[PDB]
Amino acid sequence: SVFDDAVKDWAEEYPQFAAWGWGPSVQAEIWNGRHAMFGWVVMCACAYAKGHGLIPDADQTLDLKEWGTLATISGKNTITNERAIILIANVHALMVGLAATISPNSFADTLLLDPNHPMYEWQMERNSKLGGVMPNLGKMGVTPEAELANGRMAMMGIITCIAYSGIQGQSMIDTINEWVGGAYF
Amino acid sequence: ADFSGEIGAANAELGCWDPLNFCTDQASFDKMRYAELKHGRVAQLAAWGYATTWSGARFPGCEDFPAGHEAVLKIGTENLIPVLVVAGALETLWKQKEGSFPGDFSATSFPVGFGPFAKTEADMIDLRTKELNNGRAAMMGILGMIVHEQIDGKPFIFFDKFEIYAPFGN
Amino acid sequence: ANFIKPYNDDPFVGHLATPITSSSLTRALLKNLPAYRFGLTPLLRGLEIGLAHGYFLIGPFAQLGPLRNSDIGLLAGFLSTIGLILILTLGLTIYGAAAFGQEKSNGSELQTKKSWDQFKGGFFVGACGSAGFAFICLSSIPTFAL
Amino acid sequence: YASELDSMTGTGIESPKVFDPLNLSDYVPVDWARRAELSNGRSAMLATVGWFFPKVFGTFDSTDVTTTDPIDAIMQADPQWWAQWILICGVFETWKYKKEMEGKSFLGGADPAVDYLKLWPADAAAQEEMKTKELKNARLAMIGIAGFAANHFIPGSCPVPDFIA
Amino acid sequence: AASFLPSILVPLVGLIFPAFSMALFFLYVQTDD
Amino acid sequence: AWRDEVVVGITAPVGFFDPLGLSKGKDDATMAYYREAELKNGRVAMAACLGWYLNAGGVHPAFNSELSNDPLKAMVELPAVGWLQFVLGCGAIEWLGQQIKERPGYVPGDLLGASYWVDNSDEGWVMYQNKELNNGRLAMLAIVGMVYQDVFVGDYGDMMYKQL
Amino acid sequence: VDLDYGMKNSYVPATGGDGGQGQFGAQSPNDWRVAGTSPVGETSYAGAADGGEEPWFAEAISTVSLDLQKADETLKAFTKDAAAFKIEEFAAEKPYGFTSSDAAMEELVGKLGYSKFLEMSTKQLMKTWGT
Amino acid sequence: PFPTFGGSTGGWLRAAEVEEKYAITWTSTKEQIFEMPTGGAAIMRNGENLLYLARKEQCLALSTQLRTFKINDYKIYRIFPSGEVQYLHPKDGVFPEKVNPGRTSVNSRGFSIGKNPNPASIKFSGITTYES
Amino acid sequence: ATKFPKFSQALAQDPATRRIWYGIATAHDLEAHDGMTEENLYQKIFASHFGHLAIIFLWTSGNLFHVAWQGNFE
Ligand code: CLA
Ligand code: CLA
Ligand code: CLA
Ligand SMILES: CC1=C(C#C/C(C)=C/C=C/C(C)=C/C=C/C=C(C)/C=C/C=C(C)/C=C/[C@@]23O[C@]2(C)C[C@@H](O)CC3(C)C)C(C)(C)C[C@H](O)C1
Ligand SMILES: CC1=C(C#C/C(C)=C/C=C/C(C)=C/C=C/C=C(C)/C=C/C=C(C)/C=C/C2=C(C)C[C@@H](O)CC2(C)C)C(C)(C)C[C@H](O)C1
Ligand SMILES: CC1=C(/C=C/C(C)=C/C=C/C(C)=C/C=C/C=C(C)/C=C/C=C(C)/C=C/C2=C(C)CCCC2(C)C)C(C)(C)CCC1
Repeated sequence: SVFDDAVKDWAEEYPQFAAWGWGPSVQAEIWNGRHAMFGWVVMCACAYAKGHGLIPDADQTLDLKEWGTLATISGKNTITNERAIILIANVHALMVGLAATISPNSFADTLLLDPNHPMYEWQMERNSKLGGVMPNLGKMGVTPEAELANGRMAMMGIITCIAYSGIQGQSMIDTINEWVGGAYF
Repeated sequence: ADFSGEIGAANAELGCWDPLNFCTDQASFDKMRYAELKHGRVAQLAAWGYATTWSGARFPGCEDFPAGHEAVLKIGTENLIPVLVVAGALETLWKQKEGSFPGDFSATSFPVGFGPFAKTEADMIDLRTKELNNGRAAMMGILGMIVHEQIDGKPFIFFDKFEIYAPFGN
Repeated sequence: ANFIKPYNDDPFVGHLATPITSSSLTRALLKNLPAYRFGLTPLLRGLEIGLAHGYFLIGPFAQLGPLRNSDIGLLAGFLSTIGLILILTLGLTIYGAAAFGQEKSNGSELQTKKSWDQFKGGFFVGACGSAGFAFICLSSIPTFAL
Repeated sequence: YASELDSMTGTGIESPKVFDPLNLSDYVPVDWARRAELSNGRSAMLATVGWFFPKVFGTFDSTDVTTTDPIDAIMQADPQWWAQWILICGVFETWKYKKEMEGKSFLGGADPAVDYLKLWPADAAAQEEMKTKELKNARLAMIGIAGFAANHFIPGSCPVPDFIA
Repeated sequence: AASFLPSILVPLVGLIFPAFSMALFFLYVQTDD
Repeated sequence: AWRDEVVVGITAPVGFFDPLGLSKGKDDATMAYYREAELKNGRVAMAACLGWYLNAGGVHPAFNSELSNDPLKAMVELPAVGWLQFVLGCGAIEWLGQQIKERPGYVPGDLLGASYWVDNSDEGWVMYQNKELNNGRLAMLAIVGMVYQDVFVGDYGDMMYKQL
Repeated sequence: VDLDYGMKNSYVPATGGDGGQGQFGAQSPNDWRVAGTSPVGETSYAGAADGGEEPWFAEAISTVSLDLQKADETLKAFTKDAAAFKIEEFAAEKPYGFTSSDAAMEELVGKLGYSKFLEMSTKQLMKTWGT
Repeated sequence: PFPTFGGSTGGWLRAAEVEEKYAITWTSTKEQIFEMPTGGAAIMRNGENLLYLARKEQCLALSTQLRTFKINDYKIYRIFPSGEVQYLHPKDGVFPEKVNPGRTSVNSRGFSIGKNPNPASIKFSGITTYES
Repeated sequence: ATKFPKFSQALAQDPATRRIWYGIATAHDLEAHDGMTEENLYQKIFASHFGHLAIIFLWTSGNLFHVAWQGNFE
């Protein structure tokens, strides 16, 4: 409940991973949050396209001959163009992420805390002063603080969307449209 | 003796590439250098001219003349004499600057020299080397072209004529 | 004339100076290879090596893969190459961890943790980019005909 | 903002003091920033001209590209061109590396890395003034190319002359 | 849809999982505590 | 002085051969260039000779033996892609050779670096080297003769020993 | 010479199933797990040999050797105790006009070298030192 | 003082330079050909001779051959990477096969092999019957 | 030990690949591990048995699940 104790216990139980910043850490909170914030954009875009019929030739399945069995969902049934396109968009993004993970710059925030990276100290310091229950105002604008606050907000939204969708028995895309006011559809 | 220092040496090792030992003393070298430069400058202009004409461009009043050496044979000699007169005059005008590299005409009546183009000594040497080298290339080039013209009619070997892209000139 | 002599004039070392092992050709080639060349930084060493290996790998996949005869065959080949590069990169990362450890000091010695990490990064960028270059090149092949 | 900025070229009449409202200097290293500023700027300076040159002054005698719209020509152009283009850029990048290692500079240093016109002043005063002009023109160009693109996709976003389109 | 699960999990179980597991074992056996 | 040290190349039929004295005033560097050129021109000639002979004989088992037996016609028939690879490949080796040349102790013409193991003190070494040079000299003249025959006389086969 | 240099190794004998460090130590003090080859102008195995222009074959450049002079010292040091026991016994057997152990050693080893001294019975020694 | 040998691919490797190395020395009265454990034939020099090997067994194997040539003055050393040297054989100057007063017994059990303890008796002890 | 076979110093201090091979195949001989008391042995064995039981039940669960989700029982 004190939070700190639980984190400590995790580190003790899984020390090797904790060393790099894995697990319940500020680093993870920041990175996972950044991804969630970015995703919201992707999900909203998908909703807009679906509603405005932008995706080309959706509701059609890729050819099992042009493409392969890798495109099969069951037997000879294949993936629809829409899902394929959405995936390719995400793959564009993932590729950028992989490059950043494997080939970091000298002034970049590395995914994991590496003692041999020049930014190790700054990262360690930033994380050391970025923990709290309430968003720290007075540090508005482009600050590490603002980033974390917004990230937590985004992650919470994801959870809420899934839950609401289930309770109302609707797709997540529908809930998004609803919360926007039905603009997308 | 050792003309390795002179501009235009083949390379650091070979130094001056004089297979037939034409050059013996500085006096001779100066003679040969002057000649090389003159032939070079003349050739550089020649290649430019041959290409322009062969490709098709003609001055006002010269739209029916032929191109290549054929021109010299067919075009009227009367319209060729101007060339000699405009060249002989230049021959007289150019004035060699004493105590300077062969081919320096800074002493000519009309303003001639490195002017604003060169500042440091090194810059001067570079420009000089480039002039010589480009001339050496053209000298070979103009020959190559004329020879092939006679051999097959294709002065450029791989294509009939050049096509220019002159936006502003349009 | 003997063209085979003890290496480094040590009659008891387990190596010999043969024409293959120690010829001007071999010495020259190996000295200027990115791996042993002088002056290259760890990143640049990796980059050159990656650029070289990525370009030739797209071929095997593109011309002999499962979807070779498909119109999207070249695209598939590219993806396959990227996958292989990822596997090789994982290997490089793991090797470094085991061989060098966790904290380093010397610096600028391909054989240290920091240098190795930089080397690995270069390889990834070069390899993936090189594969992409091959994709662009293989998209339209010149016949070099006049 | 970073203190070093106070001792660097860039501040001028329209920007008397360092312009870094969001203090990005805190994150991006000062050196890298300038190197990138010039690189993106120089490339942009060339682009601006390329955006309209083919249209205003004509195109080469070939049929590979039929459109004149800057964006459309990207796909119409033969892939072979693009490959060779990447190659030439790589060569340029290598030149900058090698020459820098020889002590020469492509960032307003004492010994020019590329001065084929031999117009680099010797006096530091003029050198400084010359560098400022380049940076300005560069910054202006980056803005311009962005503007052109904006009006191209979202019409009316920027006030662009008709011919430039 | 659950029907898509076979095509989303099998790639992970047979490729990603085994790889990471092997990597971890190597790092574990090559370390000198 | 090159003239006072050179040992390879001077053989029995004629001894030192410079009727036109084209090496009287040349320095060691120029003479080194000449020897390297001599060897390279000769070695390439030897190879060309073998190639011509095989093609003329009809043993050209490539491209389904589609290309002509006439060596000069075949070159025209070869796609440019083939020629480009040839020039570029040879160019690469030329670069490596330049590296070897720069290295201290370079003996003009030695790309294998045989200097590491043998010197010209060994008579066997000098003799074998002489054989390469002599055969190369002959090959140079031969390739020039054969081309004349194919381009002017009109034949690309042996017109000397063919009559058993 | 550090006679314990070898014994001073990282090896730790196990409880059961191990002979132990024996007489000269069970493992080298140094760890064999060093790195591989390095680019020209760089070193890898700590006090490694520079490969010069052939870094690829640097491991073939020897840096570990035996000095003949130094060899003599190691022989003497490692066999010091044996020599002591030998001379002690010689002294016990009522040496003729004995002086000092060390003195006797020098005299006895002046002749019969040192190796021969180590391989001689007290009886032979006494016969030799009769004078 | 190296014997005359032309080289082999069976010589020492990195371990000799980073972990440990060995060396044998002997004196001869004539130049003769011997076979080296690494593989091949070499000619010893008339006098002192030194040779390096990677294993003690390889060195002792050569010693056996030397004894055939009637050479019994061989000495074996172990050279560590830092340069430290250990004299190994003949350790006390006297070959091991000859009893030399002054050598103490080691690893000796004062009973027949059949008097060792039963395995079950020493269970959960960490020791073995033969060490018990 | 400080290497892979934590339960065996002998194998841990081995400079070869045997260390890895043997450590894997001597893992469940808890009685021979370094520093094993009878009490600990029994306790560890008891816990290991719980794990085996769990595996058996997970296996059975899978058969039911797959038959129900992808089968033709009805
Ligand atoms: C060992 C023999 C062998 C060979 C040659 C092949 C060949 C092939 N298999 Mg196959 N396969 C084999 C055994 C083999 N298979 C076995 C035993 C199995 C059972 C597990 C399979 C199962 C299998 C499946 C399931 C599939 C294939 C597929 C393929 C094709 C894709 C090739 C590919 O992606 O490779 C990629 C290769 C590389 C990235 C590297 C190639 C090696 C390089 C060229 C070596 C270069 C060395 C160099 C010259 C050294 C000198 C360098 C110096 C000069 C500088 C190809 C025709 C696929 C296909 O479409 O079938 C046609 C496919 O889906 N294979
Ligand atoms: C459950 C495990 C599993 C799965 C899902 C696959 C899946 C596949 N295999 Mg395969 N394979 C496996 C196990 C598996 N394999 C094993 C155990 C062996 C050894 C016997 C092989 C040997 C084998 C061969 C020899 C070949 C395949 C090929 C293929 C592909 C053919 C379908 C296709 O469209 O190709 C067309 C390919 C594409 C459309 C590209 C898809 C995108 C790639 C896969 C992205 C990979 C990135 C990945 C995340 C990197 C891994 C990172 C690492 C940390 C794990 C397909 C992706 C063929 C192929 O083309 O390989 C790619 C082929 O030649 N396999
Ligand atoms: C690539 C051509 C080439 C080159 C560069 C050389 C160079 C050399 N030769 Mg040589 N040689 C050649 C071809 C060549 N040779 C051929 C084909 C033969 C066979 C006849 C010989 C036979 C020969 C003998 C027997 C001897 C030499 C020797 C020498 C060296 C000293 C003589 C000298 O300085 O010559 C200078 C030569 C040149 C600078 C180049 C040659 C001049 C060119 C080829 C002009 C072309 C003339 C020719 C008629 C062209 C028509 C050929 C064909 C159409 C008929 C020198 C390194 C001597 C030697 O080794 O002493 C150490 C020596 O004793 N040569
Ligand atoms: C029980 C317990 C406690 C507890 C607890 C609690 C409450 C734990 C709960 C933790 C919780 C609930 C954590 C949520 C995470 C959500 C995440 C990470 C979302 C990631 C989302 C990401 C990375 C977004 C990805 C995508 O953008 C990508 C990738 C592609 C786009 O197409 C689409 C989207 C946008 C989806 C105490 C009381 C605290 C201490 C006690 O001791 C132990
Ligand atoms: C776009 C594209 C393609 C392409 C493509 C493109 C542009 C390919 C480019 C190919 C290119 C530049 C190949 C370049 C080759 C250059 C060579 C050998 C140079 C050798 C230099 C030497 C020996 C120097 C010797 C020396 C001399 C004597 C003087 C000394 O003092 C010092 C010294 C200087 C050292 C393909 C071909 C891949 C097909 C695809 O489908 C589409
Ligand atoms: C046999 C032999 C040989 C060899 C050969 C070979 C082996 C080859 C190879 C080759 C190769 C193997 C090559 C490669 C190439 C590569 C390339 C050419 C690449 C490129 C790339 C680029 C250019 C770029 C890219 C990029 C990047 C970097 C990233 C970003 C993106 C981009 C795309 C920009 C020789 C002839 C010598 C001689 C004889 C022997």
